[PDB]
Amino acid sequence: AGLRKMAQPSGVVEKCIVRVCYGNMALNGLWLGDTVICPRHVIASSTTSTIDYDYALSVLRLHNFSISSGNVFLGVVGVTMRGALLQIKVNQNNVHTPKYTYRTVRPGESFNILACYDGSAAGVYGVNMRSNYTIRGSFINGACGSPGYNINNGTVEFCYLHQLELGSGCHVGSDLDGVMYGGYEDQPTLQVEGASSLFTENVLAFLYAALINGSTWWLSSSRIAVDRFNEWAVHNGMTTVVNTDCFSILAAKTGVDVQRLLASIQSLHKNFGGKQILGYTSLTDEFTTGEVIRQMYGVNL
Amino acid sequence: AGLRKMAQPSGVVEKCIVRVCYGNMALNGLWLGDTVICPRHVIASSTTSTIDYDYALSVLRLHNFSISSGNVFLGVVGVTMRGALLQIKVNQNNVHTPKYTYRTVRPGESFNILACYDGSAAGVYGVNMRSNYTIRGSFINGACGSPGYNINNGTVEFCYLHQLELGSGCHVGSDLDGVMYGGYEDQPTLQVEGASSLFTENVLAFLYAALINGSTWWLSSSRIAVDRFNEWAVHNGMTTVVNTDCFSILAAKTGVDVQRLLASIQSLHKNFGGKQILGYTSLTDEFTTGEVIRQMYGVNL
Repeated sequence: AGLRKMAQPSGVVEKCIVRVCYGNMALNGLWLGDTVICPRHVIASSTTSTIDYDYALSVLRLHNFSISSGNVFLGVVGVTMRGALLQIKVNQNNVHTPKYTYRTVRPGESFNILACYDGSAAGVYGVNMRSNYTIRGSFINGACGSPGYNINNGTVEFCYLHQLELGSGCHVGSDLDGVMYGGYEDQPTLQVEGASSLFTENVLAFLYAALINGSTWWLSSSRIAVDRFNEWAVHNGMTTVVNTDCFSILAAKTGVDVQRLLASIQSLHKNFGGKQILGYTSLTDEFTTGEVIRQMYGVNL
Repeated sequence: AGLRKMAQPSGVVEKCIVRVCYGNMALNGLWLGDTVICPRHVIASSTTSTIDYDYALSVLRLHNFSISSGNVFLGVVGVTMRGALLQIKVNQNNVHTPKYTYRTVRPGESFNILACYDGSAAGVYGVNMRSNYTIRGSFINGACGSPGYNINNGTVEFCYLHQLELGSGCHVGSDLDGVMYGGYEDQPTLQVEGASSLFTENVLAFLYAALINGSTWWLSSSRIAVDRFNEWAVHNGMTTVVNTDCFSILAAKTGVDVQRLLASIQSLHKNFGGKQILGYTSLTDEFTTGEVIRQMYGVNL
């Protein structure tokens, strides 16, 4: 029973976390093999309304870098830059490097955040990439470099390195190829979050978990076809539906089709009335179909 | 910015999880030093029905215990029962045993759950102890023995060992001294759940966090005396507030007093009804004042 936004265990990722310092900057890096990865703004000036990374790199001294894993200092061999990241060759292999890949997360997808400060993990929590390519994180100053990832068995799948905070307080990172998510800039300017929509396919996922837990009071007696819901969605701040059938298992075990849930969704936005749905905004899109199926039955999506 | 129900990093605890098998039956155990601690229904009848634990115990053989830390089977030298736990002595001292301690949590306090299956960590998430000594967790079959803990500056503070799920989906565990939270029984017996009530203290903490984060639609134009609130609260499944102190810093920074928040809580109770507070269900009481101060300012108590 139960449904929790959870993280997967952080042990394997905690071992790769390092403290990178340069000039007036300190943040967190990822140490994999003999390369250390961190946000390039570690080499910026903290006082300019603007960062000239080209300048900053041109005039860089390797002996101004302070990088550590625990109390052990790693020696800087040299630096390369890619997108919003530095890739720092160091003189030591991290023996604790797990098997890993890189992936860029798509909107509506979940992953873990390991929130780091001074090169060590402080908290771990699950998030979901929003349609405006931000996440609703929890971060205070010094968090830059905090990694996001999923663990697929197996392999650590890195998807996020924490870069900045928008004016609304939601946050943005880059993938590990250095591409900023949503096209934002790694500049100290206060940038702005664009319009987002509840990710409908995840709302559906959430409803099924709720039925399965005996949350029923919201359940509509009526039903509504998929595209006719879609035309309502695009002008009601909710995303359209494409994955027809990742709900087959759920629909079958509840005997509640998708159209019925779509009807319930439409009813639920116009608000109430009653209260709880396990919790949970009543209408959250933080849970993917994969997640829900897993906490319901413990199975590879 | 941001507020997230998170977990502390689980690395130090993951290396203490083991598979505990008597026969026959299977669950998770905690391997500290040369002791394995696990729930005692591991020896109990494979589910039909009630457990005469003295009978089960008198008849027990140590070699009917297979205990695997991942790959290695541990060898059982002896066993002692404490409340609803078994403490099993083994051949070897868990090399990675952290500095630890036991503590029993009070209703309305938060801690971490490390959800284990087959003797190893699969998920981690933060919870808060409800006033009827249960927690709203996320477990499915195989989860018994999953530890709950707080990490206080290096020291792992063990406060919870998962024992059972009630008819409601509530979860019940014992402290690491074998004491069943809330007086429940580690029995396959039909069992009832006490009446709970939201911790107003925690709700306040949350609402103050919302303000600090510039979520301010929900905020009342009105005040209500603390006394008057307390009268209403006991008819509406909310705890009374009797100490104002722990909100001074927050009232300071926002300029907004608790009596104004109290009026807001009443108003939100008769629902709201359009959309989120920091991502949640208008209200939640899963956050303490300490939790909130911590994620806002990175500072304790």
